[PDB]
Amino acid sequence: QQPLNEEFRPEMLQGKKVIVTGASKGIGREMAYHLAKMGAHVVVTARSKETLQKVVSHCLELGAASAHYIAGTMEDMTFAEQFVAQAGKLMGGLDMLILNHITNTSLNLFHDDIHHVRKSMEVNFLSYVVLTVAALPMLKQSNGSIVVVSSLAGKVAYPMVAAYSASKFALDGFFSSIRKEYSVSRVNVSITLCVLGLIDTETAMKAVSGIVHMQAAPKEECALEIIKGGALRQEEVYYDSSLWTTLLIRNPSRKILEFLYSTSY
Amino acid sequence: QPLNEEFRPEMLQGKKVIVTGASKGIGREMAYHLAKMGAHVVVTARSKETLQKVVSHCLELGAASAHYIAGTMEDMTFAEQFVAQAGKLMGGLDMLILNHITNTSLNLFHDDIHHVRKSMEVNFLSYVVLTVAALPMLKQSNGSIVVVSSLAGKVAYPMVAAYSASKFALDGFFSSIRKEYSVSRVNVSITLCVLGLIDTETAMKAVSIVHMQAAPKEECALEIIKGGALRQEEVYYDSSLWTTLLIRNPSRKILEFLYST
Ligand SMILES: NC(=O)c1ccc[n+]([C@@H]2O[C@H](COP(=O)([O-])OP(=O)(O)OC[C@H]3O[C@@H](n4cnc5c(N)ncnc54)[C@H](OP(=O)(O)O)[C@@H]3O)[C@@H](O)[C@H]2O)c1
Ligand SMILES: NC(=O)c1ccc[n+]([C@@H]2O[C@H](COP(=O)([O-])OP(=O)(O)OC[C@H]3O[C@@H](n4cnc5c(N)ncnc54)[C@H](OP(=O)(O)O)[C@@H]3O)[C@@H](O)[C@H]2O)c1
Ligand SMILES: C[C@@H]1CN(CC2(C(N)=O)CC2)CCN1S(=O)(=O)c1ccc([C@](C)(O)C(F)(F)F)cc1
Ligand SMILES: C[C@@H]1CN(CC2(C(N)=O)CC2)CCN1S(=O)(=O)c1ccc([C@](C)(O)C(F)(F)F)cc1
Repeated sequence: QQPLNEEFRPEMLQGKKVIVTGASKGIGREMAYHLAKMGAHVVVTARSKETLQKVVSHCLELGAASAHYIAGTMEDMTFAEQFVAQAGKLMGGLDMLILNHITNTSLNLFHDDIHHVRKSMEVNFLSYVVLTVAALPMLKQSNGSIVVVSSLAGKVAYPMVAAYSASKFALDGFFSSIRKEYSVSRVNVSITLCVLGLIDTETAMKAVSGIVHMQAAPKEECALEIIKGGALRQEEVYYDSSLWTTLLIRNPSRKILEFLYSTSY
Repeated sequence: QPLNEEFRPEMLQGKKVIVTGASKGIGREMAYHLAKMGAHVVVTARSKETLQKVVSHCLELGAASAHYIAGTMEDMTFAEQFVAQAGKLMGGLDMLILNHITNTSLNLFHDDIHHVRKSMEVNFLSYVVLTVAALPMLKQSNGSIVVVSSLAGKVAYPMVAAYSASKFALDGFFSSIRKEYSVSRVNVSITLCVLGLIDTETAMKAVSIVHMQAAPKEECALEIIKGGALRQEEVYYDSSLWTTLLIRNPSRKILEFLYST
């Protein structure tokens, strides 16, 4: 996967057609906003019809070539599959598929909550694969891009986020594998996996409350960096408050081994 | 907290051990090694016929006891009840070896979604259900959980998308609760094993699409048991020394240490 060899410019997204999931609040909403500003066509999804509307309202006043919302729950794969189809039609195609939604989760020890483990895998991982399968044909059409939003909990181990973390790891294994598959079948669709540290979204802040005192990067800048990375067709993006974090969490060896086994066969 | 000493067979003598996916390949070799050590063993798989053969040989090898319960790990009710049944039979549980995986061959992903869901149910979810079910007994014995994984469960390759997803899931979930146990002072060890190619009949058929050296299943099984007995966090086992040394990711353990204090 060849990343683009040039600085990012806002106009790279002008007239592009972008789906953003989990776009009712937090990072997703900010991403939708940023795309508005850049004159993108946008389709946002989430369960809350009401919050979804307010988002769309603002995306239009910000200069969005066109903005729609479609409400529904990614718990339901039939919905997920139909959503992409409806969004495809609402826009006349697709250039970027931003997968951002996660199931409601908070900080607990794993007290055998098997149900929350399964829901996490359905919502946080399985629906992404479904959404992807649905979007590929269109993405092949426009030589487009997939952006998978993930976390530090999706690269290293933390306590209190076992199911969540299981799901984010799943995304890495799966999407990094298909990235190789696309390379060798030469499909020109790029996959960008985003690894995020603490972000000051409402949900996160309430969840870590008093349980851990640590700096949180701004959601606005965070959302912009997810887009840029997706736009320059980078394989991975890293965003945290600390540079210590964002430089250290990258795994240099794994990338070397992978390449070393590609030349071998 | 592992054990600074070397491993000896007698660390297993009379230990009550479950082994899943033990009707063939590495799973079968583990039951075999355990039996040689005088452990109490309960094995499982779908096929009762072959399970019957494993059990018979375990008794031949010196197994303290050797029984089988057949079912499908696609069924989480079975998984749950399997653990309870096995523990009641043996009188408790020392070591849960989780080894089974849904049937897998080498394919490009092809909207193949049913295979992704099943791989996650069988390769991953069922491990969480068996762990939940075994945990009370393991606490009683200060026992250990051994999770079998793969290179593809640590790095990325083509042809094993669903498979990797599930193995990556295993590392994320289990490493996370290992830290949870660490801070709740629950002394049950968790051992993740990272295996490269092993000459298991089933693996040799899925590839042989690619030629590469394969480590012996019999040895692989022992290394997996060793690491569990010793309560090591991770076990690495490939034929090539370059892999078993390069697949390691030291920065990650450094980071996890620095973000815990
Ligand atoms: N914030 C952080 O500190 C942080 C850190 C690391 C990684 N990340 C990653 O960044 C992404 C967004 O995080 P965030 O903090 O911005 O999240 P958030 O504020 O809690 O927003 C989550 C979004 O997902 C939607 N959603 C929840 N359940 C859904 C369901 N069942 N079906 C469809 N949509 C659903 C929500 O809308 P509805 O309620 O209307 O459904 C909401 O728009 C996540 O992937 C997360 O892993 C965030
Ligand atoms: N061999 C390798 O090169 C290699 C490499 C890396 C990692 N590994 C890992 O090592 C472990 C064992 O590998 P292996 O090659 O020895 O496996 P294997 O020979 O193919 O045997 C797999 C076992 O799982 C059972 N099984 C299949 N479907 C099941 C289901 N739905 N429910 C319960 N049991 C089921 C099989 O018996 P039934 O069909 O009768 O149920 C069999 O006993 C796996 O976790 C694998 O990921 C192996
Ligand atoms: C540093 C942060 C926060 N950690 C909190 C932590 C620690 N550090 O020890 C575990 C006490 C969890 C790891 N990362 S994270 O991947 O970015 C991350 C941030 C937020 C969230 C969620 C979903 O909002 C939350 F779980 F909180 F509900 C999940 C992951
Ligand atoms: C070196 C091997 C085989 N690789 C084959 C590979 C390469 N090397 O490029 C990808 C073409 C995949 C990665 N590892 S592995 O993790 O140990 C591993 C071995 C066997 C299996 C299975 C389940 O039997 C199989 F997928 F084959 F059905 C899965 C993983």
